[PDB]
Amino acid sequence: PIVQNLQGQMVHQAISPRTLNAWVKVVEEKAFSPEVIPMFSALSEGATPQDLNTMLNTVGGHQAAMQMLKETINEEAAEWDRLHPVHAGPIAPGQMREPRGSDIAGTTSTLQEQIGWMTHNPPIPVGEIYKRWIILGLNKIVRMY
Amino acid sequence: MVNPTVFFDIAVDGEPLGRVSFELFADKVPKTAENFRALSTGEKGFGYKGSCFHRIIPGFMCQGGDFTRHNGTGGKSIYGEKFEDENFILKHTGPGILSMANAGPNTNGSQFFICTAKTEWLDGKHVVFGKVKEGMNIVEAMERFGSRNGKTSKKITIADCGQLE
Repeated sequence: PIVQNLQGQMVHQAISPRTLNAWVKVVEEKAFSPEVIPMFSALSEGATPQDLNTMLNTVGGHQAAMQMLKETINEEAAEWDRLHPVHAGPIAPGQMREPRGSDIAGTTSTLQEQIGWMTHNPPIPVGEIYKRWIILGLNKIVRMY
Repeated sequence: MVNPTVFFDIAVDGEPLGRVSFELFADKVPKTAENFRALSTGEKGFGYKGSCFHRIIPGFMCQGGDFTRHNGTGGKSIYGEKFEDENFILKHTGPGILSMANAGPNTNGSQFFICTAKTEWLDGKHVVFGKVKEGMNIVEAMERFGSRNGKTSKKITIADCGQLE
């Protein structure tokens, strides 16, 4: 997440390994059932796209479902682009780009950039947007199994 | 001569500011120089004349060329739509550098920017295809109507443009 450090400023705190292990456990025992969704949301509060991807890639052994979730995310990422045309121009020092779907998904965006979009007045909540795409994919695979 | 020269007659809220002229390096980037040249003469029936500089950032660059949507999310080339990054042989070496304002790799339409500084981090991302021949003082005058996000405080337009000699 992005937390206040020991010095009060907004920083990237990584994700807790035990919270990751807790997620892995939930999916290992319960599998992708309706119960796994409230859990994921609860364990991903404040998470960056990178943190959300860490949670997904730690799921060691649910291949067909993970491919289904990935496609759903990629669809939502493609929808974002279609609904969000980019303003041409060079980016100046100090600021950054408009995030594309691939950026919100963390595939073409650094943690530094995601933190930048999140820590903005008023922000591009790339963590909360991506999480919504993941929750929709979860609902899909949660009704498949 | 191989490289063509074009001019812009800049106006501020209708009032004439002055003329900027450009040399286009058709010897290095012919397809990109040609696009800009033809859009300056208006020989295709459309182009820069009457269009505005919608994004001006002091110390960075002046951006224009969006004659369709006027807001950064438009413009089109003389090739129909968006054409490839021709090459990145030339660099953003200082003020006066004329370069293509794209929205990613191979998204060249009509939008361009004139650097008001050395913008080295733009090398390999934006195609350099010309430089101000005369009127850098007009560009410096233009950037005084800019702002931190690019929003211009006054309507900065290309009152007239064409090819010289």
